Amino acid sequence: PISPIETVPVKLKPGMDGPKVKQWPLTEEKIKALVEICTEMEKEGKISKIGPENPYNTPVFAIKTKWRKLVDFRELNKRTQDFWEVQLGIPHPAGLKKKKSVTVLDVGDAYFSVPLDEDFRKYTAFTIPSINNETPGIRYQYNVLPQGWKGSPAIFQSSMTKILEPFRKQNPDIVIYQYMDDLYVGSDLEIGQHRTKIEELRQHLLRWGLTTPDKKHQKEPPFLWMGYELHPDKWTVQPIVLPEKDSWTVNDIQKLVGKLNWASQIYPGIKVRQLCKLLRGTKALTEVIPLTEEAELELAENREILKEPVHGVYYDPSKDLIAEIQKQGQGQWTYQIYQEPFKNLKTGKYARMRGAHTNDVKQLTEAVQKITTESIVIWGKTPKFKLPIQKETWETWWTEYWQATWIPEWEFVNTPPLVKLWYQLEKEPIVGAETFYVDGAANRETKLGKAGYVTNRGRQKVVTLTDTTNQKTELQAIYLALQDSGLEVNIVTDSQYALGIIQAQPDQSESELVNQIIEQLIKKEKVYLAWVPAHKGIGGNEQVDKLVS
Amino acid sequence: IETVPVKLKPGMDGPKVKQWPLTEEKIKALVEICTEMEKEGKISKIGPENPYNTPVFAIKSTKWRKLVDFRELNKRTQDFWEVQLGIPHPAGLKKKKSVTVLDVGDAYFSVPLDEDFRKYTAFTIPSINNETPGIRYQYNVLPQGWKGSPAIFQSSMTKILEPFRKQNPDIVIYQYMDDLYVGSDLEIGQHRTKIEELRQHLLRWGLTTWMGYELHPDKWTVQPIVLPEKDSWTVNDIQKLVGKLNWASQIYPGIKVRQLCKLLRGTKALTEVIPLTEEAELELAENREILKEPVHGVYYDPSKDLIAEIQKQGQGQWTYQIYQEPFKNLKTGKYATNDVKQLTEAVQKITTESIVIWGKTPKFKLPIQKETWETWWTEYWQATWIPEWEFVNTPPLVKLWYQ
Ligand SMILES: CN(C)c1c(Oc2cc(Cl)cc(C#N)c2)cc(CC(=O)N2CCc3ccccc3C2)[nH]c1=O
Repeated sequence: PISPIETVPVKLKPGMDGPKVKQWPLTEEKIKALVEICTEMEKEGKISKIGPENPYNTPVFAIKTKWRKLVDFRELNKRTQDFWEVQLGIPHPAGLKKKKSVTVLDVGDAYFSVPLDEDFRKYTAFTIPSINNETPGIRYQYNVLPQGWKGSPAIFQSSMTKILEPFRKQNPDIVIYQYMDDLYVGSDLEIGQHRTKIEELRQHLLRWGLTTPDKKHQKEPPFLWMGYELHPDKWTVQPIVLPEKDSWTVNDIQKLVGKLNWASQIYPGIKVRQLCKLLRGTKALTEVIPLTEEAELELAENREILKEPVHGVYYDPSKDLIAEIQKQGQGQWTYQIYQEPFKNLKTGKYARMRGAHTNDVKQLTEAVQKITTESIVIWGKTPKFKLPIQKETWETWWTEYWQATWIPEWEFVNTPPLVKLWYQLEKEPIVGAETFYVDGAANRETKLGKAGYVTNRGRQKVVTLTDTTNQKTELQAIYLALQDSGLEVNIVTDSQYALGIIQAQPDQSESELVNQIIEQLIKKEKVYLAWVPAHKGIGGNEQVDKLVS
Repeated sequence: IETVPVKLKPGMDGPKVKQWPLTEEKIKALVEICTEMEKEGKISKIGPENPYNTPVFAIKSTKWRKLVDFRELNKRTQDFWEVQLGIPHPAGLKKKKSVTVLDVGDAYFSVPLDEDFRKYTAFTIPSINNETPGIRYQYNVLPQGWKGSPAIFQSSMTKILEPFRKQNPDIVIYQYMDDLYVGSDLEIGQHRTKIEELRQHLLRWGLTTWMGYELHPDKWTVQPIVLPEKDSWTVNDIQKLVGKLNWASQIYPGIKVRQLCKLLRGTKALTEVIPLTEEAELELAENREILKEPVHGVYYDPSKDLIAEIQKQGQGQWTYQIYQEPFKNLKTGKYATNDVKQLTEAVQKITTESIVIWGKTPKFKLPIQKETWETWWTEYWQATWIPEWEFVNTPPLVKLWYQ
């Protein structure tokens, strides 16, 4: 059919006119097939013949043992207006409420069963060329949504929505989800009453020109949909085979990481970090990359996790969400969401370096934030969190930190590793403690660093770095003061850069130098860090500036 | 009442802003609201032929309320609401003894909106877990939150206020978006009485309308840069005091440092107490005086954008600075249960003040993660507008320089 639904009005892009694309001379087989296909369509009202007056043209092509018409809507797609996006996101199985019965109904010839805006149809004109373009080709234009046209997905979805709107209003008891050609109808009605409700839907659809599959042709659960399996009272990702290979190409590892990322949705403790590190630099797609030992260790552990299958449960809106997070290796985090203890709705992981230097407390918050956003998307509410950090540790951190950090209801859960601050810079200068005035200076052109220091106990020192920036020298300067020093120490610098880094209590960093400084900072008992303006004539800073310059 | 033609300029399109995920209670609140507004004719459902979008949120009392983020549309409609139909800002408002802020956004629902402009006002109520395509609407009347709404409505506004203004010519009313700012030198009982009378004016014409009852602009002052008055001075204390003053000299004309540097002579212990010289005490008190006064040389430029920087001082304490050219402060200040809740109150306080003082809101440099703020800001937000914001790392030195 073609839905009675009123057409959606379509414009071109304001300062543009529809396509005048030359039709290529086609082969006889193709010229023959098109005509045959066009006649069959024409008689169903999908297309209509048109006069030579209409100046618009789009290429048509034929390709195979059925023949298929392929219309090249590229020029029209450039010239047709932008539309609203189809969906803001795709649903997650974890977010689905549990229903007694659910059925899948796919619309037959979805786009072709929906009318195009009368005023726009002229722009959809195409020409079946005569054999060796001797004579005027046969000229058609679409009355319905063309295949491969920019607006077909949106207008279809939009049309379908208006068509369901009444049925939804009449039947709030029933739940429907639209996804492309498909409809998924669910209810808590006893199986007999469902079939009827489906029947009057199928009818209601046909009343509006939308054909659906007979009860005998409807698919049965599990529903293989978008890489998931949706069973009567559980869901899971579709089966994951980790290729058993002697040599791993870049391509193989990419397909593995992708597969592991997908699996991490319901399989806990999935890790990808060491597999990702292999992909760094840029190699050939086919290039064989030798697996490091830690890569080999992750792969094995992942193979253990996948050995037995795991399922996720569906969402019950009258229970609370609970999110648990565990640390597992620096940077790497894993979470589980459930409502009833350990019947997981879903799983996941977080393992990105937001910035250059960070600590476990900062990363736990970023993880929590990421999980909070995800829950709001999926369930429209935030979970109760169960976190591997002491309230007192958190209390200490957020208050002293300059950024505004906040997180919703959470409780501590003793699931080692426990998140902790691995050092605590002092609030006051340390009496009976050496005061190191550090400084650095890299000659811009030669890049010859001269990191060094001066102390109030008399000591001086200047090493020579090579090919370093001023940032490195000022930081190497600080590493020296920590190296050549007691368990207590006071360090004066004129580098806000270094101060900023270290005042954040980082326990993790990309820079080699910074991790060296962290090592020292953990080993110390008391460290106090102060800043001064450079070149302003300060007792100590000016002295270090001398031997550094 | 027929519609005023509205324009975008020739070379920029409408807003295509993503809708931020909302909690279920807000989504439910939003559909009830939007059902009423469709029945009442204020908005109409739209198809996918409208490619524009503007975010919407729910806020509060226990009354839910619809907030639409028109920051992009306002940005793209700048010529219309600022040059063509601009509302001038009265410099007197800041001088007044008390200033009450009244919500007048209901006024805009009576005036219809330019038929050819309505497409640019499209918004989406999203679905939980993306179950549905989400409910798409657009405005038929003037929308609250758009800067064109008062720009168009001001002619009707003047009529409403004309009698009150005639009868009260030492009270100053100012429209900024959905709010009227009403300032008098009257005593508070009379001020409040005069507000209640203004409500009745607006109640005819159909408008039933970080901050106390009222603001008090005349009592606003610069939070001076705190130079400590210490009994005893260590080397650290001087170093702290020098950095303070060093950076203050880049803002204030004639801040001197010389004397205190000489005290930091060679390479001393930070712990070490040090005797205070005479000229050091002189310069110190002379700097103190300078910091009490406003910055000489800095003036508001209407062409340039205002910018607000905020620092967390711990213990529910927040400092802030408004300026246009970096570190040339037109105003600085302070604000006294959780981090985001406070930050959002602070932003609202600072914005209100910015409007009263300059008739513009500042682009905020917020000390927070983009996603944390975006998840939570609506939870405690009570304003009808939304200022521009970006997300920043606080340089911990500047946090210290403002107490
Ligand atoms: C109607 N609707 C949106 C809906 C479901 O339908 C869907 C939803 C989505 Cl995103 C994809 C598919 C496919 N392809 C089916 C499934 C469930 C999960 C569920 O309750 N199930 C899973 C399938 C099923 C099948 C038969 C009997 C019971 C159940 C119970 N819950 C629902 O509310």
